[PDB]
Amino acid sequence: RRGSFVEMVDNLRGKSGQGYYVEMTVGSPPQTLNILVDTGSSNFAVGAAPHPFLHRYYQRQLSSTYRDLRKGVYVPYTQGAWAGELGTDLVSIPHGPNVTVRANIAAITESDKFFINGSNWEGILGLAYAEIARPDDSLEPFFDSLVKQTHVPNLFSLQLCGAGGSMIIGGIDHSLYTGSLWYTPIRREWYYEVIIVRVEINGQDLKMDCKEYNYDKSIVDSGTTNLRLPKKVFEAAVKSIKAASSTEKFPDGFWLGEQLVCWQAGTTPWNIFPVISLYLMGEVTNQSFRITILPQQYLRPVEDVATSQDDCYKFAISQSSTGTVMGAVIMEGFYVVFDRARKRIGFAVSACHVHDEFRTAAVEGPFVTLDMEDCGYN
Amino acid sequence: RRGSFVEMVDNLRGKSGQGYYVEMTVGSPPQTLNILVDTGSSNFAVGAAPHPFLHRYYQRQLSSTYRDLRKGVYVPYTQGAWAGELGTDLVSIPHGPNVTVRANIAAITESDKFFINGSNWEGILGLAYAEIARPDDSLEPFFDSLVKQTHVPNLFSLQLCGAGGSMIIGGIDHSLYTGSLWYTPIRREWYYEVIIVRVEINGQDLKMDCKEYNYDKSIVDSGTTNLRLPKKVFEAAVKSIKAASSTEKFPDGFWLGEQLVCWQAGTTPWNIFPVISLYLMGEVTNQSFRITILPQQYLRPVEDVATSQDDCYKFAISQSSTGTVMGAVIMEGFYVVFDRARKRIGFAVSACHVHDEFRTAAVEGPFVTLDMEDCGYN
Ligand SMILES: CCCC[C@H](N)[C@H](Cc1ccsc1)NC(=O)c1cc(NC[C@H]2C[C@@H]2C)nc(N(C)S(C)(=O)=O)c1
Ligand SMILES: CCCC[C@H](N)[C@H](Cc1ccsc1)NC(=O)c1cc(NC[C@H]2C[C@@H]2C)nc(N(C)S(C)(=O)=O)c1
Repeated sequence: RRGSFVEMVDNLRGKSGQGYYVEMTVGSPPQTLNILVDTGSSNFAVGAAPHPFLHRYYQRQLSSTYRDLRKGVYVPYTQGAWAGELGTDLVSIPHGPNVTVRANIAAITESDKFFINGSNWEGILGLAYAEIARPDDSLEPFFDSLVKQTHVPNLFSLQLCGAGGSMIIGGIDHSLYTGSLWYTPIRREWYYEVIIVRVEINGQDLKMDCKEYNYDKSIVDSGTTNLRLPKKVFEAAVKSIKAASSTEKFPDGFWLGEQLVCWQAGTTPWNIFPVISLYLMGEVTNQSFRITILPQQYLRPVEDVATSQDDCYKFAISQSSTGTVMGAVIMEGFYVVFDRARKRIGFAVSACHVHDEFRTAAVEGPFVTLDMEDCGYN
Repeated sequence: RRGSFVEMVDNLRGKSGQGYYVEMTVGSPPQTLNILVDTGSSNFAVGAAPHPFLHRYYQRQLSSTYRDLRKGVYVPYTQGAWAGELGTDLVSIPHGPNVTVRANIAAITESDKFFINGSNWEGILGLAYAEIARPDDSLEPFFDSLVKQTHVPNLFSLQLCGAGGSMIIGGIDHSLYTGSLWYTPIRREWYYEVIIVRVEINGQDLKMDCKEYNYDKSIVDSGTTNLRLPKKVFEAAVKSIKAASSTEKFPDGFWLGEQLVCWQAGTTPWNIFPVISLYLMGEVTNQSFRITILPQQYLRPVEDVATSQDDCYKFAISQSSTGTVMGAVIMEGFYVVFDRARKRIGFAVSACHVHDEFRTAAVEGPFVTLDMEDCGYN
């Protein structure tokens, strides 16, 4: 019992619906806040004024090391947006690397549908690249500052445990996964973009041109709840899923995420729902691998109706007009390694993923897939 | 409710008999250890090999940032000694300042009567000056490294709570004391040396030449349990204390610290013991102030004989042949500010000191004391 990165294990709290967060200490004297881990954006920002949904916030006048950049910043997401003021300050991650850096920080002064009631986080850590940072790519993202200012290796890994988790910074911890790690190339450094080459529902190929799977783009986003799919792919996926779970019928609104379906405590018939496999481009020509998720991943729990014996679920696969988004529900079945140094993302079966005695999430390979380059949108 | 240094409040654990300690994280990846706060020495050192009394230790091969200085180091104390190897590594204090520095660190490989069974600490943080560091004054002490490498103000304060406490680094927290802070000059920067100019037992002057009080030297040491006094002063003090507590008699060994005396749970007659006042040189010519401690300070508790209703106490004033040592039992009644920047030490009544409904520890002034300069040993 030891593990070199042991102190970083279990440093995350939260859920797929409201977000996973890590503690970060900013300023001097110390001001610790809960920050959302978001690989789908690139700005580090913290609530800096009272808000109905915030238990605490960043108080710049109390930080002797805060430096005002005299520049406003506005960041819109798929869900919500906020306005703030830019500056820099000292930042450390108590349960992360043993270093302290001066990073850019956006003080959130106003917001619309950004903070989530009961989520317990007051800020957001955009872990993606400079290309998508606001106001522009000149605002160095936090991780870039970390790598340039310290000896911390240019890599971090995430293990999101559904119904906390771990964010290993600078390395990987072997106790967080089983089996082998399979890597897919980071196609371009802006979002953590990847390429999906095949999709199966219970082993059955969806039979869509792979270009549709990445139409526009496909990204790995810890800061988005669902597995979002382009319109045409969503429709085909839902039709196949319905056909594979015909043992029981559900309203159309369920598949659209507008209706919830509940079962008596501990009675959900996981067996009636199919597994979904996403094949990703590998690191060798014409070679791919696949990650398989269970209904325990794409059917997410929602607070009991009346604190009784009722497990309510929302279909966590939804439509998108901006490409595929492999969100938290997808990541919850695996240990995901964001190997920025080698421009690749690794996947391995998570040591904490939710499963049963009949099926488990899986990462298998290799498979033979030709013309994978053509799958990408230009 | 806020307090700028609020995150540092309550960052200490421990007791006067075994020591007060703070968490410190060393190396990369993070290795957190419990470290003894010692203002009576100047070396930062941590157990680096298994030991019967250690729950954990520093593993250098696991730290990528460790740098070997290829130099041995030996440090003897009044109580115990250890041998080790010098090097440097990254060091942060989780509940201290929001910075990380590269400091000298001694890896303890062998020791004799140093570590204390059940103390829960695995290292020691020497907070005194370079002059008394080992091997010599060229080995920069931790706090000096902190001040030179960061913007942290050159000052720290201690509130030791007897039967944890707080170590505020870079400032003072007003919630830790009541009344005013009175300062005494740091005579010379090696140990935290001060000058005692008068001593009273229940308001009665001990009537000894003040040179005897600082014969050799007088220091403030958070890493020593008792109030240690030069032989002649100890003898006079004990004689006066005995006379002032004549309502009940105790064996000679008690006053020598060789015998313990116990009372039924919650029955100790604190009222029969006198208060002790130490007058310290002030910051203005011919002006002094005094700190007064209660028997609750100089009579320290010792683990119940058989986990029952018996409060056992050991007389915490003892003899010394190396000058006066104002140890933890003395500090426990006050908030002590080690103002290195202004070469002075402040004292204020602690918001946590142990007292009763009849008496309280006190810090009062000013008083008129002539020829205080002559009190110091040359
Ligand atoms: C331009 C793209 C921005 C992508 C960033 N990842 C941004 C970060 C953010 C903003 C507000 S909370 C988190 N995320 C979202 O916009 C975002 C957050 C969440 N659900 C809340 C997420 C915390 C839990 C993981 N859900 C969605 N969906 C559309 S969903 C229901 O999953 O189909 C989108
Ligand atoms: C050359 C002077 C060195 C002074 C350093 N402060 C050094 C640090 C240290 C070493 C081993 S444990 C702590 N302290 C001691 O030598 C030391 C530690 C403790 N008791 C244990 C102390 C932790 C509790 C406060 N007691 C004493 N006394 C003689 S006593 C019973 O109070 O009369 C001395």
